Amino acid sequence: MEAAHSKSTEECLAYFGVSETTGLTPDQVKRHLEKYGHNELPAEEGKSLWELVIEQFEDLLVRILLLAACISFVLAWFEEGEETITAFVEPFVILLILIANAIVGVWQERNAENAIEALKEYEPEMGKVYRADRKSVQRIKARDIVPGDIVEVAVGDKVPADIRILSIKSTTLRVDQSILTGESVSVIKHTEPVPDPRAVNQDKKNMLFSGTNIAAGKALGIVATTGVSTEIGKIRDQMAATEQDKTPLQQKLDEFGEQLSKVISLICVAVWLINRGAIYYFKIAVALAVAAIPEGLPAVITTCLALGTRRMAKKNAIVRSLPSVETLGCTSVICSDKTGTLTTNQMSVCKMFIIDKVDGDFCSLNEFSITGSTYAPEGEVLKNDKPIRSGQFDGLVELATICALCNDSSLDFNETKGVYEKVGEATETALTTLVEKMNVFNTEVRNLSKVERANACNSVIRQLMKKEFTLEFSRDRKSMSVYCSPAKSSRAAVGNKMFVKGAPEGVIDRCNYVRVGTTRVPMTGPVKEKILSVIKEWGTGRDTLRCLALATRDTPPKREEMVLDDSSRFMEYETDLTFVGVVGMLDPPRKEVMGSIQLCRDAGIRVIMITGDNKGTAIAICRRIGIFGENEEVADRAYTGREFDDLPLAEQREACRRACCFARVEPSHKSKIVEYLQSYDEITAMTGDGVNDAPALKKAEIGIAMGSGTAVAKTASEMVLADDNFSTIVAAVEEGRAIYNNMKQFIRYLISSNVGEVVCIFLTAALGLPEALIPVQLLWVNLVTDGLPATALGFNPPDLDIMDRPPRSPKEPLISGWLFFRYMAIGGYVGAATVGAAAWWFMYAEDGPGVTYHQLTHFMQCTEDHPHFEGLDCEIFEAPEPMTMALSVLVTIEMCNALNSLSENQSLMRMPPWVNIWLLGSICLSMSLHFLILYVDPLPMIFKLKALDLTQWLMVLKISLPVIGLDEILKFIARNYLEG
Ligand SMILES: CC(=O)C1=C(O)N2[C@H](C1=O)[C@H]1c3c[nH]c4cccc(c34)C[C@H]1C2(C)C
Ligand SMILES: [Mg+2]
Ligand code: NA
Repeated sequence: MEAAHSKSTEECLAYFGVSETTGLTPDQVKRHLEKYGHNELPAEEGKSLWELVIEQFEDLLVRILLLAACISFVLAWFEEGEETITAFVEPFVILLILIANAIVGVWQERNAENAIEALKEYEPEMGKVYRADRKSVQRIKARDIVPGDIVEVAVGDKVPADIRILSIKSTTLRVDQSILTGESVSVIKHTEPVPDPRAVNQDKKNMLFSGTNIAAGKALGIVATTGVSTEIGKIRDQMAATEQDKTPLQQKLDEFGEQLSKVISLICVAVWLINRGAIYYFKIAVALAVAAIPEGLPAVITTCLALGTRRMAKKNAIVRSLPSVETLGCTSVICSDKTGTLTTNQMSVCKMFIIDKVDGDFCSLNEFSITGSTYAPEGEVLKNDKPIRSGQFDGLVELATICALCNDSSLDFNETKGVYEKVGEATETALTTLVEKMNVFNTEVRNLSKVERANACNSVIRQLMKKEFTLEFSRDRKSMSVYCSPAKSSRAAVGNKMFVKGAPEGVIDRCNYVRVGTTRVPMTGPVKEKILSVIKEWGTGRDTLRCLALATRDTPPKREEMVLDDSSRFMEYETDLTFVGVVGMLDPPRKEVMGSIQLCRDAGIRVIMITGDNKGTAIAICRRIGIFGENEEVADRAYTGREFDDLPLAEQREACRRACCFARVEPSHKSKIVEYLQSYDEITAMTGDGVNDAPALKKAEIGIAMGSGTAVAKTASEMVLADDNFSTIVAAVEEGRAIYNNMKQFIRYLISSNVGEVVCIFLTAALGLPEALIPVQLLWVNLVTDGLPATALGFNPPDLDIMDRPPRSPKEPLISGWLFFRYMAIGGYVGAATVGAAAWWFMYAEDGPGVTYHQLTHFMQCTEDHPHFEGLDCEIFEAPEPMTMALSVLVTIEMCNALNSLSENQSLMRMPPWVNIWLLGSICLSMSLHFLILYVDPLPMIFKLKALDLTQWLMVLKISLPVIGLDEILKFIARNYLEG
């Protein structure tokens, strides 16, 4: 049944044709079970590290290396009757590299624990129904509940399905809807229809929502919807939105990988358009692929990311997904939940007042303030910002007495967590904490164990008066009371009191006196007017507190005369009251939240509050934390979920750009707001702690959960602030930007090597030259000998002005303009210095001089034309030395390039090459690995190399060194005649 909240109880009963007193027949159940299915959310699996690996080869860049590996495997099989001992190394290294990258890519996006499994934790396994075949309440599996049957819920129950309330059997039914609202405050349900067909969960006080729980009361209802058609079902559908997405940097990478693939298959149409019977293509096409691809990038990327995570862990931020450690770096909008995120989610009494003195039209109040933002009994009472003893004011003694006695909650020290927690409602525990701070009888608490300290002062008060019974809360009275007698008195004794608490208006009207110290005087208009004026100010400004009036009936009726089983009589028992005091409470901001907001603003980041709580307290908090100015007007800048649902699509979309405060919202509203923000192509984050935050946390580019929040929120996030420090979000942005800067410079360095290896192989094929470099070599170059210095570049002490500019545009490309022209040209000098030396050992070299008129081009004719312009041998092109001189030049050039990459524009004259010790130590590790291929006996075979002379290396150290000057020329023109 749709819109059950908008219908009446009989209308709902009619709709399914059941009686409140027999329920469905097993016939009706079978039919409904068939038509609607079972009462449960479908599980979401999460794929396996098989088809996750399969999805690794799913992109074009590695689709190239897999195709190439097969062609390389064909080349390794059809080997001549020569070096067949280890010619398969080429294809088998590539194939290992692919699987090695495949495993590295999956592992960084970790965590097998499911968000939906955590969500089904809110499904009860058992439910309670009245069905036709039995008189007594049946207890069946919750998954067998069907729309239409009569369900019963009571104290401590998880609600089994979305239910329309039929009759409430207690004086009140109190509900905890925090999974839909993020607020623990118990909600007071009724049975009257809620006409508005677009009412929001908070407005549907005649409904029970599945997965929520019963704080107090007993109720009977009819099931409206089950399974996936519930409010928690909506949350679930948005968790299954596994529409495979990636971070803004990964997309830039994927796009860069797609631009790089349209280079390889563009040089193949270039190579082909220069000229069995074609083994020359499938030999050099493989060399083109291996060359262009900077394989090992993942390794050096992963590492950069890995050290960011590990660095972030020391700041108490746990990054559940490696790439996300950078995301906040380029975030323009941070959406944030309020309760438990921006605030502590610990209701606190921050102000209170009693009457000072009364005189005709003059009335003055003793106002006090109370510090402490937690449930811990630590804090102090101040008058005019100076400390006082609460026990000196008799009115505060009664204030505490009322708060301690008119209370069904208490405080508990959790020894495993080392913190104080509530037991019962937050608003009542605030009263418990208040009473322990006040300590109005000067009980000695300094030396109590923390567990005894929790309720010490409340216990003292409980020793003085015996609570005989509570006139529980009722809707028509908006207040509650407790009937108490002086302990150590007889049933008959006078001195009984009623202690009342409730909504200021109603309570105050039922007062005929005001307490002054231990005296009492008539309530008058001027006195009432004074009281009401401060209650009004306290609950509307930037205070906007929640105020309770506290009163006592000095002469309550005799127990006997009071009829307890009839609550409509409770109001009149609570009359002829004496006003005592007011308390004002709010759930307070975390102390570091304000600072964090300002620093984000300074980094050009927007902060938006999206909360299930109410607009008035949403706005007040926004002012406290700096999202709004204290006096700034916000009519068009703050909205409720329902106001938002009234705006047409375009207006809603614009609202997300204009507004900063969204209140009384539903889980879907949060993801909708994030969705809109993303339609302006803004990189947006979400911060939260509740189940109601999950949808939004998932849809964001990065979801950030609070350490002390819910498991659902945590499993939907990529980052958890274990200690609940909002400051860490600022530090996260800094680290995130440092990461992007690192990648920006080590991609330049590696691709520089890559473009050089491409041009080299484009010349040893268009100039018909002898094989300059081989695939087998390049794989060791790009993964091991180039990877190390690239990984060493990540040990850069970050820029000191990285947090002062705004976030980079999403459309801003990794490398473009001058940087392309830069590495593109360096990739040309390398592509000609490796070709040069490989040809130079064949000409101007004494250890094998060929025809020095460029007649090296013809290697086509060895035994084919030996009587031609020859002079000597045949097996001299496949010599190790040309490849050795080509390799050693490639390697040595990049070692300078590594020293060149220490700065983007500052010269090595102005920035010493001994800044990074990890880089220098990496060049040694590169060298001692490069010379390890030469001297170590079994290695020089596969990589076909041989060590050189003192002069041989001196020609290397003369064709590589003048790369510094080439880059220096690019540095001068950039820093001067370009910009700056
Ligand atoms: C099998 C496997 O998991 C993978 C790989 O083995 N890789 C990456 C890759 O995803 C490849 C890649 C995708 N997009 C880009 C952009 C830039 C560079 C690269 C890539 C290198 C590719 C490689 C080989 C590192
Ligand atoms: Mg919250
Ligand atoms: Na996401």
